[PDB]
Amino acid sequence: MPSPSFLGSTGGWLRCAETEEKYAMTWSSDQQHIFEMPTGGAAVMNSGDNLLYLARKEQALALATQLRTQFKIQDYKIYRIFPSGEVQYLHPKDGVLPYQVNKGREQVGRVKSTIGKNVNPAQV
Amino acid sequence: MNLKKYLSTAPVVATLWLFLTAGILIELNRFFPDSLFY
Amino acid sequence: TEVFSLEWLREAEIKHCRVAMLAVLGVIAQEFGTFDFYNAKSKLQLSPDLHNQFVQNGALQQILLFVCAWEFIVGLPALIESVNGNREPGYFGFDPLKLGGTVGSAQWKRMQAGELRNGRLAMIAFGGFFHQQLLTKQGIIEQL
Amino acid sequence: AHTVKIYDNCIGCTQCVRACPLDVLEMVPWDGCKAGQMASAPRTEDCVGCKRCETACPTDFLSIRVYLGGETTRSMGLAY
Amino acid sequence: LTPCQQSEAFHKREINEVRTLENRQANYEANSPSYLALQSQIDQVHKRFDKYGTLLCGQDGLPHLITDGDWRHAREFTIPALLFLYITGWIGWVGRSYLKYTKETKNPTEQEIILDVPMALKYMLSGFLWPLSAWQEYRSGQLLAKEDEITVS
Amino acid sequence: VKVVVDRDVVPTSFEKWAKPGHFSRSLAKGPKTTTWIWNLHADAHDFDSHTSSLEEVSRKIFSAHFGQLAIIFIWLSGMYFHGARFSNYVAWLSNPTGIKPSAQVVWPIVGQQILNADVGGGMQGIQITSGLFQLWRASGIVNELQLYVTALGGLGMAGLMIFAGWFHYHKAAPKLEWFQNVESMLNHHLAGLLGLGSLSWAGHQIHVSLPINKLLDAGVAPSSIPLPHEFILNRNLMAELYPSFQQGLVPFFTLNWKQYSDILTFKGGLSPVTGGLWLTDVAHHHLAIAVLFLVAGHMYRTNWGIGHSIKQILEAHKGPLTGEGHKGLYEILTTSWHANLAINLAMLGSLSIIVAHHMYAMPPYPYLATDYPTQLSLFTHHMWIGGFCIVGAGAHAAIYMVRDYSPTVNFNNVLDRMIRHRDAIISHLNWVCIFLGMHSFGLYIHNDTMRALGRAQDMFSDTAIQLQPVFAQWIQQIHTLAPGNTAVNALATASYAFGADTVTVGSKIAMMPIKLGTADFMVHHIHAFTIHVTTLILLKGVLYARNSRLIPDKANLGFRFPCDGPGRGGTCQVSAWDHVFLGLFWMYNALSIVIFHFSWKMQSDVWGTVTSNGAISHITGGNFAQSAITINGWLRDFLWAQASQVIQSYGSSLSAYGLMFLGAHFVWAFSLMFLFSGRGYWQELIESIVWAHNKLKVAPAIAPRALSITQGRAVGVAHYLLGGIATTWAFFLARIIAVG
Ligand SMILES: CC1=C(C/C=C(\C)CCC[C@H](C)CCC[C@H](C)CCCC(C)C)C(=O)c2ccccc2C1=O
Ligand code: SF4
Ligand code: SF4
Repeated sequence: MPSPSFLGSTGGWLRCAETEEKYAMTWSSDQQHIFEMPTGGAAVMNSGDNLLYLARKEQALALATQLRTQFKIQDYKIYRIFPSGEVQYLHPKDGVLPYQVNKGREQVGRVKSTIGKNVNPAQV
Repeated sequence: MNLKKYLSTAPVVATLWLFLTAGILIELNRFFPDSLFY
Repeated sequence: TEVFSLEWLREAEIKHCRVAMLAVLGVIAQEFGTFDFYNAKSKLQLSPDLHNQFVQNGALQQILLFVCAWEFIVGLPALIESVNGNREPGYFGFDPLKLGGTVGSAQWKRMQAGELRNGRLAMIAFGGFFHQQLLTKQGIIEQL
Repeated sequence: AHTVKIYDNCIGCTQCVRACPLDVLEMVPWDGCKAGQMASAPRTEDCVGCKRCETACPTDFLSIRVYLGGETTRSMGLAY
Repeated sequence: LTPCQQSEAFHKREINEVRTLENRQANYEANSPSYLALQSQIDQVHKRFDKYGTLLCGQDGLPHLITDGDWRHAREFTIPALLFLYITGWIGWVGRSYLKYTKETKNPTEQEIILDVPMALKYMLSGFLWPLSAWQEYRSGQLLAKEDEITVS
Repeated sequence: VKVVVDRDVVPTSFEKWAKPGHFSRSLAKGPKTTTWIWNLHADAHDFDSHTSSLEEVSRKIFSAHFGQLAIIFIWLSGMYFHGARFSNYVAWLSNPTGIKPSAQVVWPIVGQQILNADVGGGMQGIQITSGLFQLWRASGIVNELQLYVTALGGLGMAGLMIFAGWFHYHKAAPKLEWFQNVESMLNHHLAGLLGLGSLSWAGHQIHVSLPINKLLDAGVAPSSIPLPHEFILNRNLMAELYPSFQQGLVPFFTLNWKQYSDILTFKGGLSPVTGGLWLTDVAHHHLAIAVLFLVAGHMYRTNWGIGHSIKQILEAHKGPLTGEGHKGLYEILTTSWHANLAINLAMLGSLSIIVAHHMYAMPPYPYLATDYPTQLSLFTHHMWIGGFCIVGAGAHAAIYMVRDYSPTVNFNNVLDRMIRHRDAIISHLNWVCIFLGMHSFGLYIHNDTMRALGRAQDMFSDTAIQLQPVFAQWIQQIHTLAPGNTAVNALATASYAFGADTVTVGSKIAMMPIKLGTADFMVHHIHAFTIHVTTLILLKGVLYARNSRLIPDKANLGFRFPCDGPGRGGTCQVSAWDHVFLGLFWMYNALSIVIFHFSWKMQSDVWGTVTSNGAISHITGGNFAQSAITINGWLRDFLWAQASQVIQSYGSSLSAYGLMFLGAHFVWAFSLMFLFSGRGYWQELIESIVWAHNKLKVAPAIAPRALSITQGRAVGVAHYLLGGIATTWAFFLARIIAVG
């Protein structure tokens, strides 16, 4: 997919990036613009969705946070596993995490006092 | 009016009082020695 | 251009123009009997360098600088607001001010009649009056 | 990795996911609060533990705790 | 350890100190006014040694003293140089405490700590007889506190 | 170019002074915390952290310019006063050698009158090392009246600048349009300030030189010195002291310039009478600089259409490795007040160092080379000034990527590349630092091992012949043969530090052909090590300030922030301001080693005495021919033998330099309280004291809290530097007075 062009190397051709899981984001980009990578200088944003490679998860979420402040665009980030497993970890509900959703659940939640008592009565 | 409020600030009051305390002691070590009587 | 700054500027002009006039009418008054008469032997004992560092006049100047302080510490708040201090000379002056305005049609602004001219004439003339007599020993060139 | 434990002090003002870098926590409908939201962290395997939610956490004693646990590649935030 | 008016090893230090000062003293002309003040300075030096001789002082020339409470040496500790520190420091402290009592009320607490009306600072002179009155008011401080402290949990 | 003024914008009222923190609404409504007390002063000068209107930021910094300028004028007006009321400059004018400098007296209160150093001239006081007497003698000042008139004339200029910084603001105010005239700004700074400044002082030392040159160097009493106006009122007096003044600006138009050769020369070297550079070479020098600046001050677009401009100049420079090079740099410097400040702090900071070097190399003032305390003090003075300035350049070149850099507005692909291949720049500098460290200090470990081990240092002598007198020796030889050959119009070298075997002595050695050897290659590489590390950490703070690999959302946090938290293994001290905080420390080590090198090597081989039965005998005779190669000699013969001149001074008048010496270690180790502990423990420490404060209700309304995490480090470096300069300040001022 047409992606922004960047010069300066650094990010690409890293063995660790090849052997480790990589992140792939995308954005609508209805208009030609110019933005900045969280790890690079400046680059021109082309029309349509744009797929890039990222080596860190915080790098994958800070770019989405930066895009939301510019214009109003829904963001999609997909997180791939080492072999070839591609799972949708960002927006599995497709609803924005701060806003309220219907699909609700509780993971790792202790409902005890506040000073301590670290024992968990039930994990699920 | 407001100049007195600036005169009533913590640094101005502190420096003014410390000037008084320091000058009294400069004049003390310059004038009479402590008599001290048993 | 601003209000509160030009206030102190025009005030300082007035607060010294009367000082720059009573001093002129004081220095001339003390030397009215010794201006000429063989040029008073180059100011005679009135030469500041001849004075004994103001031995007897120093303790007097301290008293003068003390009383003059509270005099201006009355001038600082009497200017503040119109009431009390400035209001009574206010309607006093308004008695000649009314007649002066009658002579001058609608109002005849007194500050244009002679508040700035007197204020600046006293300052400039006293600045030159202090240099010609107190800031030149060797003339070199004739002064005209 | 790190162990995320949510106190009962939650007000649901979404301060977690607002502050949180990689979205560890998540807002879930709950029936025991004023605003009606509760923070929950399913993706605790990806948590790094940067402790920026305790800053935005309002309560006298914070409502979102993350006790320091083991360290893996997901919790070290390294790109290699 | 003998007193210095009888300690022959102390007066030798006075002679030796003036001897070291004399070489600096004689290089310049005494008739000059800018160096006529050195004789007044050595007069201060001379007028300083005689008072310390009365205090028991070290045989070495290093003049020691007493803090056990011995009534012959109460001047070096107990009475003067000590009690005045306590009073003067606490005249400031209990005055500050009275200002702390009047630190509340309607006008903002921050305004009444920093930007205080100068009148409270002028009232500071109130504490002529702190002792027992301050003890009463400090009792009332502990009382009205009613053990309202921090958690420490 | 247009007179666009916004007369009256901010009124003159004491209302803002009544509110502590009027400059920020965040620092006004909530002063309930001790931390607010420190935030009020930390952000007091961070003008870009208040309002964003550049028309007001430019109208808050040019105000601070005139304010600081007024402070400097109040500072200078007192120096002429102290050298007249209580000093010895007139007696020193008659007798310059036996009378030591002094311009500060003490009072009889607590026996402190021991500080009155016996300097001579009928006046006792404290010795001075500011170069005031040399500057005043080079200015032709003789009588005390000329001091008081200059001081009273300084009061007027000092007052006018206060009434100016209070004029273009509470009274007047230029618009924002008056500041984008950078083209019109360099045309008045390089021609009106630099040009007319280098010309005005040039025209002074041509008519004021003879009261110093053709009079005070002959042997006339200060009372027999004529008046400076008597030379101008009678052109024939200047004509007799210089047989070129008879013409009086007649061959100046005829282009018969050679007839002005009695004051305008290019001799070189020093004068064997005064003790410094020629009094006639500096006049011609400033004339040459003045005309060059009158030409260089006409380079940018005014309002007539001719000349270049910072715009298209940078819009034209390209380059293969640069891509879209140099373009947009105009928008970089014309929009960010900050952006100009780093290049200024960088150039001016290196400038203070370079001029410090030019001080000792060729002494420009008469009776300055022999005055060893003043010379030693002035070099290291400007040395540390430029150290602070260059680190401030890094401090703000780090500000730019965070506060005023955008991926849409201002653009240079050069700066883009500095941030695109940013991981390569520091990688290069890193390997360079390590190579220059494991060897330069590695050789120190090596040689210090060779000595304590035995016969290894003996076999190191042949290597001691290496490196030293191998490089830079031919450069000095070039300068020996530079006059006559490559300088036909110069009868002397650039300085006598170049001319071999040529020694100029005026009862005390002025300059020496600095014969390098033994360990100058060692200390120069210790310098280069501490220079590359300083440039590395500061440039790291510059280009990593925007895009960081660890935390991608770096621009959100800020510049003077603590960190992020215990995550990612530990994110701690990652701000660019911390690269400056530690950058201050490696600059500290750099300047410390440089001042050590300069100071001690001087008396080692340069500074000394002369006798007729022999030749040259240094104060410390050629010691660092061996005591510099190892670390031990730097505290066996250097840091050890100095206690005999700083402590053995209580019996004299140099007792204060021992108290400050031993007391500077106090505040330095006091910095070891903040640079090692953490706010968490200390915040648990207050609440116990606050418990005692809640027991008697003596708890202040302002809730007691610990210092900020960043403020603690700012105070820590403040004490590490203050306590880390006052010791060498007391040391440089210790021996040089005893061995003067
Ligand atoms: C001591 C300390 C503190 C506490 C620092 C404090 C409390 C600073 C105290 C300074 C003030 C100026 C002293 C109190 C004096 C009052 C202002 C009263 C003065 C009134 C007159 C004397 C003018 C930290 O916050 C800290 C943080 C991180 C690492 C180490 C440390 C650390 O070592
Ligand atoms: S930080 Fe705590 S109180 Fe705030 S929204 Fe999250 S769970 Fe609720
Ligand atoms: S532990 Fe760190 S990464 Fe996880 S939610 Fe809290 S602040 Fe965010």
